[PDB]
Amino acid sequence: GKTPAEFAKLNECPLDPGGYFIVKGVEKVILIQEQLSKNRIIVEADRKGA
Amino acid sequence: MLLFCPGCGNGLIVEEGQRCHRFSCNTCPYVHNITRKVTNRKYPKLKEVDDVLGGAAAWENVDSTAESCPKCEHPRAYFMQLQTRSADEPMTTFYKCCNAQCGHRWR
Amino acid sequence: APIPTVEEKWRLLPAFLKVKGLVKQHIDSFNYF
Amino acid sequence: CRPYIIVKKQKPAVTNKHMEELAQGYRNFEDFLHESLVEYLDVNEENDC
Amino acid sequence: DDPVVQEIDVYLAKSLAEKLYLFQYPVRPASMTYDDIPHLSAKIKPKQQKVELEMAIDTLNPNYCRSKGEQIALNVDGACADETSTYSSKLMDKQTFCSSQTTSNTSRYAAALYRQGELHLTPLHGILQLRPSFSYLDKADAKHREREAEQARQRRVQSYEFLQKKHAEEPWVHLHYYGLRDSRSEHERQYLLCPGSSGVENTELVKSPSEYLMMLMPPSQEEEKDKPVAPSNVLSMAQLRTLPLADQIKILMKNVKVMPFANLMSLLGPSIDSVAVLRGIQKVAMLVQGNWVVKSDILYPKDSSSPHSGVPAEVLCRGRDFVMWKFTQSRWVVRKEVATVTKLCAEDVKDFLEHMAVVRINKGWEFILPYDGEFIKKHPDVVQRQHMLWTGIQAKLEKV
Ligand SMILES: [Zn+2]
Repeated sequence: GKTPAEFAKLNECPLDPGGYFIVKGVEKVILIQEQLSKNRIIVEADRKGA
Repeated sequence: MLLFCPGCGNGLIVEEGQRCHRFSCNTCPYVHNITRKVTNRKYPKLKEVDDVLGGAAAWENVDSTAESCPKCEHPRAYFMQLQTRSADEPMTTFYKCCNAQCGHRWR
Repeated sequence: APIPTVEEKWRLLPAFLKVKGLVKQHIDSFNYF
Repeated sequence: CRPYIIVKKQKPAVTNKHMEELAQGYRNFEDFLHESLVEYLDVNEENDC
Repeated sequence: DDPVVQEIDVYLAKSLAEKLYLFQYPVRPASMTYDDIPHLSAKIKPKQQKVELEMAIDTLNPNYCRSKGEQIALNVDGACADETSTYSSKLMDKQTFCSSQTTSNTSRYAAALYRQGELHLTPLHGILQLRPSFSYLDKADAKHREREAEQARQRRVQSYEFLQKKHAEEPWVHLHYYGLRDSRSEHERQYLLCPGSSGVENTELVKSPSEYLMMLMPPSQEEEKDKPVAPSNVLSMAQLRTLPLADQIKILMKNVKVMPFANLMSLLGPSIDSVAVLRGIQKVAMLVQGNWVVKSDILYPKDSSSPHSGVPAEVLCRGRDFVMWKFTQSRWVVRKEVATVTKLCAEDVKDFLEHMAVVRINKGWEFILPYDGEFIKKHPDVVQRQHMLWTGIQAKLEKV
């Protein structure tokens, strides 16, 4: 909620995207993961073809 | 095709223990002795007969008429047809020519 | 006949970007948490 | 998800008057959502569109 | 689509509301009914409704394998005990059925009896599903086996034998039976037809469709944890009932900067008094060239500062009032250099011009929207009020 005028006092860039953490001085980003849905019927052909 | 006992609702079996065979359950004493015909089956299964006549087997199948190729037409390939899978599916035909060093054979 | 074209459809995109869109997923998820 | 403009009987739901209103500031995006002018679509649902 | 035929009426019979049951046999074709075979015994429990129905079986008929039946009876019943036997003879004389409940609540199901020109409805007391039971094999197995030979936290609630014991608590009830062939069935059938006048205006069913939709789609949230202060933009086209009209005008003039009078009655709608809104408007706007513009202080509260990425400064509305007075004095302001008069940075001047003016090439800035017939609305008095109020504000502003 700060305006750029106040951003200037904190030594931050108004254009900065944010959304990361600062831990011991380094900026860390928790990336988006990807995975299959649960509770779904899957029909699959075995390595033997069954 | 399958039958179920009306008395208890289970698959029945055929057995003989008297003058005539009978359709019988096994958890309830229901018996229905068979006395007429039925006209349907489970469609049995035996594998691909390919080389039982391979090569030049019994020459009783010599035939006269044959088709011809659209390109070359030397005197040696009389006609043929065969079948695909089972009782109630279509029957395929291929027309194949062979002298040497190619891979021609039509469908 | 030429079906008439809404020339300003694209103006919806800046409107959408004002509340959602870029980098807002991380912040919304953390806020909910 | 993705937003799309709804179409009925070969005319888009949105109209130049809505765009003029949005430019002037009378309405915002969520107004388009509530008046059934646009809607989100998921991968599974847009299989049927 | 006009009506064609058979505008049949419907009536509700409460005679058997707690007395009707619906049995069904998933394993039996509907063409093979049970009425032919005599029934012998039945049991029921009132709570957790379940039944045990005992069915006689023909033995004289040839399809009964007598040898197999004797073997089964020997396997299940004592060789010569016969004191408490599942069957009286040395062959099975009966087979048993057991019931399974389908759904806990049956309020939305009803049994309808058709009749010429009329339908008679009745609520069901329950629905049950009947299957043949194979427990005699278990009894035979048990007989074969008997012939062969600071406590921790309780978790007995979830155990099956708990429920078995709880069901066993309920005492059994024995029932008499009458088949469909008995005239007793037809006699009892009379109770479905509820008596009364054919045409009656029901006292209930007063809810209009809006109330019905409200009733069967209850609001998702009974009470919200926060109040809609709405400092930022919110749903606008819906005139929120919780939002008083004065604040409606406030937020609307905060969103759109300059706006003629007509669009106000266009947006609020004709339901609101057109005279009362004048009050809010004069608290929140003034006629430049016959069109309202929002105060500077509404956009610039006294506790704020220049938010734009140019030069921070103390909140100075006076520049906005100055350019606004210039717009009142002339149709369009040629002065690029308003900064020379009011001493802000050029970017602030351009921002101030942006809200209410548009650029014309080599011709300065022009008021964004044109003049109007301000006298059509019969308030020249408020026009004069604004006029000498602006005379006073100009006198104040002339100090700098
Ligand atoms: Zn059986």
